[PDB]
Amino acid sequence: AALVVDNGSGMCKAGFAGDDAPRAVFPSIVGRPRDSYVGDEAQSKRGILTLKYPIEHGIVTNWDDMEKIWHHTFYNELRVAPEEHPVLLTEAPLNPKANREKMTQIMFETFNTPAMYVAIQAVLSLYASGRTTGIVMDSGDGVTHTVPIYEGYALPHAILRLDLAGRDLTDYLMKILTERGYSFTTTAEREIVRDIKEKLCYVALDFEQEMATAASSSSLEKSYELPDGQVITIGNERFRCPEALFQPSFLGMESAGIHETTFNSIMKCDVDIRKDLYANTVLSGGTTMYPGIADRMQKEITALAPSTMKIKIIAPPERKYSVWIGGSILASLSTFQQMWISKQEYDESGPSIVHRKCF
Amino acid sequence: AALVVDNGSGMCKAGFAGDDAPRAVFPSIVGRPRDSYVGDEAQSKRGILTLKYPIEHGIVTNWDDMEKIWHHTFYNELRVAPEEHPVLLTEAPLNPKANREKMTQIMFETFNTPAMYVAIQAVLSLYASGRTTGIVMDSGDGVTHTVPIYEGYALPHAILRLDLAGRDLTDYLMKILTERGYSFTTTAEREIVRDIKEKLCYVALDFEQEMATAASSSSLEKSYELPDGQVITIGNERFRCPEALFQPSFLGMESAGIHETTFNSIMKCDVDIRKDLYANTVLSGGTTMYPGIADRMQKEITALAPSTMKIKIIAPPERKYSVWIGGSILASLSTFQQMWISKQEYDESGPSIVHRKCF
Amino acid sequence: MPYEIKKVFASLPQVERGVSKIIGGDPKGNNFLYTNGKCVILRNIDNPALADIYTEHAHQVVVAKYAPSGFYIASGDVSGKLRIWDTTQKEHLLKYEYQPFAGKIKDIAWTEDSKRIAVVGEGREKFGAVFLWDSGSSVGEITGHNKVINSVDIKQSRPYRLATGSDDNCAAFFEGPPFKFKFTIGDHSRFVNCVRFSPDGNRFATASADGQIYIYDGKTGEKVCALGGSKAHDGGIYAISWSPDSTHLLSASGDKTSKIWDVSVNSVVSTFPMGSTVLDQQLGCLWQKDHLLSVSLSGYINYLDRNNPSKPLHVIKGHSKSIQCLTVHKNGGKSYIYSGSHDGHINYWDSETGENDSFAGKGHTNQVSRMTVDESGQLISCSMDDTVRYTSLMLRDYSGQGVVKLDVQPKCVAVGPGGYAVVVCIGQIVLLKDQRKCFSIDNPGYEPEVVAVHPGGDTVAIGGVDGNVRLYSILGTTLKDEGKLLEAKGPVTDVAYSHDGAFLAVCDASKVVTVFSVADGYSENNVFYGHHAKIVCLAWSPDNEHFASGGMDMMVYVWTLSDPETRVKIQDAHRLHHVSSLAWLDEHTLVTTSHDASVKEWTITY
Amino acid sequence: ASGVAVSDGVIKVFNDMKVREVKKRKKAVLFCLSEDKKNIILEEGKEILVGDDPYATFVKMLPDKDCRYALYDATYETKESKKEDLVFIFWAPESAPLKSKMIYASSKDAIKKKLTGIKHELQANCYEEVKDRCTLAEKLGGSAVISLEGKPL
Amino acid sequence: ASGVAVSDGVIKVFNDMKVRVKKRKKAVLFCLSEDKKNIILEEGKEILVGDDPYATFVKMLPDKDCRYALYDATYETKESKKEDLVFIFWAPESAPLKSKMIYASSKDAIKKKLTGIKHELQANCYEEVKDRCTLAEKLGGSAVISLEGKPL
Amino acid sequence: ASGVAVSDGVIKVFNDMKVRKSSTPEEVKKRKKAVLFCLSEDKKNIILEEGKEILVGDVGQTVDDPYATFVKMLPDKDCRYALYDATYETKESKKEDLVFIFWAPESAPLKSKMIYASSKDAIKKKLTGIKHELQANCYEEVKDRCTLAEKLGGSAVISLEGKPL
Ligand SMILES: Nc1ncnc2c1ncn2[C@@H]1O[C@H](COP(=O)(O)OP(=O)(O)O)[C@@H](O)[C@H]1O
Ligand SMILES: Nc1ncnc2c1ncn2[C@@H]1O[C@H](COP(=O)(O)OP(=O)(O)O)[C@@H](O)[C@H]1O
Ligand SMILES: [Mg+2]
Ligand SMILES: [Mg+2]
Repeated sequence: AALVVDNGSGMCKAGFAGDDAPRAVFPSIVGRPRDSYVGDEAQSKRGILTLKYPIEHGIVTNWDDMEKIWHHTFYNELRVAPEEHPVLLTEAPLNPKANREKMTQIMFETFNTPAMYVAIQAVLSLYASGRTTGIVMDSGDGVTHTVPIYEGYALPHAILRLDLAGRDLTDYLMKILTERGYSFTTTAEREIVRDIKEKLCYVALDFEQEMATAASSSSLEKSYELPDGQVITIGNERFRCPEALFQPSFLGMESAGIHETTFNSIMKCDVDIRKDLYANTVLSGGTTMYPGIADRMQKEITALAPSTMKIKIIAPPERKYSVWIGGSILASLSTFQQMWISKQEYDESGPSIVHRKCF
Repeated sequence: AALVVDNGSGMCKAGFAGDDAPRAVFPSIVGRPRDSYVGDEAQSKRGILTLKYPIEHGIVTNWDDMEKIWHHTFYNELRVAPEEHPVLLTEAPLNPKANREKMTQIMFETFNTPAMYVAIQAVLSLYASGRTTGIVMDSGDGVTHTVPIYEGYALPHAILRLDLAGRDLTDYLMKILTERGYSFTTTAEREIVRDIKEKLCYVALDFEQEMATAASSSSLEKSYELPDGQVITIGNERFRCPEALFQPSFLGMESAGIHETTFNSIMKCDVDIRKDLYANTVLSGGTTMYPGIADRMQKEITALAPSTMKIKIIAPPERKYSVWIGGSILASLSTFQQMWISKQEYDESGPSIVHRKCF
Repeated sequence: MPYEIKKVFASLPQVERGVSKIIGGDPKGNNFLYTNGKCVILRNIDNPALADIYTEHAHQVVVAKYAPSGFYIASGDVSGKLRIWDTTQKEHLLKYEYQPFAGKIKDIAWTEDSKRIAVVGEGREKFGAVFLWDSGSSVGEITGHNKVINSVDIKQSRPYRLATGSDDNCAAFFEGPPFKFKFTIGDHSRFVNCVRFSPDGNRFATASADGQIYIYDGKTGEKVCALGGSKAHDGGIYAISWSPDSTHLLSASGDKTSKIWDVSVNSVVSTFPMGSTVLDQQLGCLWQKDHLLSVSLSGYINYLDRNNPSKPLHVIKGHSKSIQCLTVHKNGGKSYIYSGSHDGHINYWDSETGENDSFAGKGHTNQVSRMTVDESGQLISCSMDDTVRYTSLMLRDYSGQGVVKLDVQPKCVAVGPGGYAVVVCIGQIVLLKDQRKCFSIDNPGYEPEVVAVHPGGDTVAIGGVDGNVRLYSILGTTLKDEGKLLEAKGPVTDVAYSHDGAFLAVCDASKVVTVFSVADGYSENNVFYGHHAKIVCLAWSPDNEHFASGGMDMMVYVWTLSDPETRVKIQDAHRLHHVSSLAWLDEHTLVTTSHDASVKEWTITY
Repeated sequence: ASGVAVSDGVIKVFNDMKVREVKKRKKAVLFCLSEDKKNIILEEGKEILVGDDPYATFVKMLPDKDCRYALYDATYETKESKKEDLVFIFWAPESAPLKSKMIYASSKDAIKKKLTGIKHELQANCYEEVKDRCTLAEKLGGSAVISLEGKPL
Repeated sequence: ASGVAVSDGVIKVFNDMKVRVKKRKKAVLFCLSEDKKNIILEEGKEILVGDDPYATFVKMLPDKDCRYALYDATYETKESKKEDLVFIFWAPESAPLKSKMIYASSKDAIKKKLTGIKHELQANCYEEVKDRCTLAEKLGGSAVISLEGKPL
Repeated sequence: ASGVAVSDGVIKVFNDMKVRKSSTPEEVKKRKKAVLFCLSEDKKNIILEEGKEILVGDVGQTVDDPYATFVKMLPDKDCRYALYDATYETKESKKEDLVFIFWAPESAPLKSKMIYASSKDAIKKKLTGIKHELQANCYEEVKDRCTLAEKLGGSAVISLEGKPL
């Protein structure tokens, strides 16, 4: 059996090839005292330690913490020995070649994995959507990537990277929940606010009309039960928190919204392929799971795009783990056994074999 | 005293005739709220406004914004009344005649300048280099132009335009600095990255050899201090950023490099004059100020040139402002006083007078 | 003739780990050829010292192949550009030029009649193209491959057949001309690296990265056998070469050994173990006449010895990386040329016989900036790893020699009598006496670039970016500034005293060579014009009357000191590459090296 | 890349179709994964002969819940000239299972590249996208195309 | 263009030299006026036909300033012996920027005034003017065997 | 926003100082290099200080260092507005720019500091076209000549008022 590991910006998802869903989904953090706690242990260890993200926006910056995260993934989460199972890894778009070779070397030397493979998250999501040409809007925990792919080739000159993702939405929800009188400052309260965001937040098709309706009635209010039994009420903050995706000025950021970033990335491509990109906009990532996000994205892009063009936004129900699921399919195929990078090939061609076998 | 204004794609340089250096050099941007901030004022407000380039590739696109930029130049930068000083302007190569007429109309009607003159930037650089026949590679902020000039007459059929310029180099450095963990996203940080590019970047004579030697080179590593006191460290990215000039594939572009564009422009001329163009290649513009760009350009052009041909890349020390300085001398000459388009000549002849006096 | 090429010390093939290297052989069996950077090297197989270099590609040449008639060679670069050029004349005039596809070219094959060329690689919209040599019109279509094609071969006997091996673990078989797809063989499980038809055409063998070699019939494409039974090699085979009699096969693999197989009986005839390190992996092989060549990962070319498999007959060494420094030394009755490249490798070549070798042991790890020889028969080399190494020139062994560590990266080094060395670092001047640091001139008020020591060991001339040469005196263990400022026309790039110490020659970036006469108060003696680009190297002839300067104009000028108006013009001594360094073997021989990793000698006649 | 191997019959069929007896030439053909899902084989009973509206009877041949590859010899009449060109059609309906969609999408390049010379690709993800003649005309020649399959657009 | 007007002396000299002995001039130097408004003839910067002329003409050119020059080049080929006028624009790199700009921007006026000239030499450093290969190439395309008598 | 209006004299002086119109050499010496604005006795308008100004003609003949004397004119117990025509020189250009200085020492009374800080935005907005602003709250912050250089261009400024740093 092969292992499929998706290294997200804030959440790492590991599982076995052929499974419908990843077995372990845990935060991609490393905590050190203000010895070293990785994953859910760091969250459940009080605020006596500082948290660091080896992957903060898709690109690995601290490899020493990444080795710890992968060790925790293999031994504590998956509970398997990496030396006996081939591992399929996913890399963010526009990943430097040096990071790819370092990942291959770490897998083949530190963990002694018998076989290894690297895939791009955006192309995996596009393939899982049943498409080869289109634009993938992968909005994760710490980074949002708009990747236009034409016939299976991502266009590096038009891939756009946005620092707006679910982490900033959770922080904004924490900030705006204090207006009602609810104090959420600790990490334990941060997880509660994250759960509230995942369970009660939705994207409004028209922000101003929804705000007026919320201010003129109480039909939008919802009740959430805290772990200690207290019940809190939330109103307009249900749609104000995800609205920062389309209006980043709510968080004081310069960059445009996800719809405008998608439009800019589409307009940076050739004119002949813009029509195909407009009609094949695929959403992926945990952040794109807000109800009503597809309709709002379609409306905003249609406003931005020329009238004659046709806008179609793809929101598959499995898009939250579409990066992993497709990989779990790809590594489960009987014909993929020959596509693995064997350890014999590694200690015959160096880390550069990843550029020839994969990519 | 006459005024000399050089309108670039990214920076506008204004000063007085007879001066060694331009008095004001400010970004050629116009900002409007997300009432109207022009130039550096737009840079100091950042996210509250959207920035736009009226001149984005040497050619004027938004005349309304260029009017405000010229007003800012005359009143806020030069701090003089335009109606009392003759103004010498510079126009990009392959500038449409309609743009020339619009410019000479705006100067005489909107600002009531007593006199006006238009000159080609490439011919001004070539004259400032002490030459009348040769090919000028004017690499600016947002555009690069290869202009072959024979006997003071630019050849319109052989002028080549490449969209690769200093703006793309700044964006490339901005992108590759995130691989080290540094977060550069905002407009204000873009100027910091531009300063890093201007101060610490250099062109390597041999790119693969430079990579091979720089792995263990103790002098490659450099440190830069941010305005807020933070210190960033830059290594091989010093020579990777300008390498995109000769290898556009680093940006994902399919276009040719500056050396190949220069060779293509040379090959588009008559065989009789190709020798002079090869022997009189003149570098100009801010982008061509990287240390070691002349040697690299010579080495790359020699490969494409025939076996028996003399390649001489001219890199005068003042090539950064050679367009302006060449103008500043030209307007300061007493004998030039008869070459000014007087307002009376404009009234008798109309906007077409520039087609005769300024050629 | 003012100048004549005498000897060419060819560069080693440019090899990359895990990538097969293709070595071509002529039908006449005289020169075998390979590629390095922008150069195509034709090395004489019988005498590797004799060689020729063709440098006309604007990109990195991947593969070159002789035509079956032996008159033309087709070479392709990474840009998809293919050049067919004549070989009978030393000019190598270009005959035809094509761009079959916009992508890397991997292999080239010719037909028996030598009028059709098949070029394979990885294009934007196609993976191969076979076309007439004189018109470029397609005479077939190469289809059936969805990945890069690494090799191609064409049957040399009627009926014509074509075989391609690619990275989709499959080999396509076509019949023609016109070449049409016949079928795809998918026996291999990894990248198919080399596919070669036998010289008689009766059989063809495909080798892959899975350690298996498959022999198929040359006419029908049906499988005949598998070499070695279960497997042929313990690692990926990168190249194979059929014997001229077409019954034996020579295979080179990544498991650090080569093998000779008897194809007809499926038995291994010979096994040559090449080593036990990563650099000993074999990436290319060739069987021409009785010569068996195997190219290691380090670039060395081993002549395999059938009688003694453990020890090859010859190990042709050299530089596979750009040579940065060059010097000469007369040891005993023979002159050696020592060249240092940017990988830290220092190689010595015999001036007359051309035999070359390398210092034993482990030495420099980065670019060797400069090298020189003192009076005690020691090579002093300053390199980019902040080290100055004193290596004894008679033991030729790196272990047990002198190493001096500098806190700043050195850029130039010069030596003089009395065990005195002056090392210029980045913004610092350091003096070494008896392999010990004893004086530093840190913060000298300028940026030193080059250093020269007077033959008397008393005066040191140091150049700077400002264009001024400053004079120092080595008194005791210190340098005293003499307050003398010789003026040049631009940033000084090299300074060199005369062998007798009567003249100091300074070259700058202003394309001017200024010679000052030491005898009369270091006053200017002459100025030499003629360079049209930045001057990079300068050397003094032993007769103390001529001196040779090489520049970035790809030009070398031999100047006569007495008459500045008379000069010897060596135009394009190394094509497309400026001369990195040069020296003088005697009063009539000039040795020049460049970034093409090649060393050349020129006989100069005045 | 899933790693499936394209059968030689597909390449031979494409080679015959690309060049231009008439009653036996193929106007459309369907490709599909084998039962063991390791070969892109030809569908035996799903093809259209030239001698035998062809686009309508080609579209209805596509399954409603499975992905397929197709090669349609689309003919059209532009203003300046009349031309016939092959189109590679990737039919991936949204109602298809996730595994089939992923395997067909990841292995599309393995068959597309083996058929060198193809220049038009139509990715149909729904029945409306494949029944629509205007998008096929735009893919073929854009605004230059005025009539497709012998009928006005 | 700078608009500097060329004096009638220059055009008279060019015209009488063009029409084809000791009084005749082989080469002549043109300089800029002190007022910087006219192209004038420098006093002691002429070579008489009756009086190697090219080497002396090269030494005659200033090192730190720009000049114009008219040279009656004499090149002999295998077919015949041809004498033709050439215009030389001496603009050394060491010259001040003002002089280089003024001389370059006011070259089209003087050259167009001297109608009937074909060969133009543009020397920006001593190496471009001291040698004879480029001048011979300008005079004749792959046909010049020697120039001014001295063999090439 | 204290609502204090800017008197027409201050606006006229700023307009004359910003734009340099062609004039006789005797009229150039009448230009203002540094000027000081204060509050009216009724604290309703921003009037111009009578004797607290420096002329361009006085620079070089009587005033050796314009900046030192300008700092000397600043009161040590009261808040003022100042307009200084700084002529500096960087590595690439020689610039002449207006600097708005808000002098507010800690020893000044609280009322004056509050009124001057609250009304600074209105007068700054009315003085359109000024980019540099120097906020000085102590004598050490404005006496030195390096603070003005840092505010103007930063470390790129190599000369100030015709003298090296
Ligand atoms: N149902 C949901 N609705 C809204 N947001 C969600 C939902 N599920 C997860 N998220 C958010 O998605 C973020 C990360 O999802 P994911 O795409 O896995 O990130 P990454 O791509 O970095 O692994 C989390 O911060 C979480 O808050
Ligand atoms: N010293 C330098 N080194 C490298 N690049 C520079 C330097 N100075 C300026 N530049 C670049 O030159 C660009 C603009 O120069 P310029 O030629 O004035 O552009 P334009 O003429 O189009 O306005 C800027 O984007 C800047 O990045
Ligand atoms: Mg993700
Ligand atoms: Mg410009």
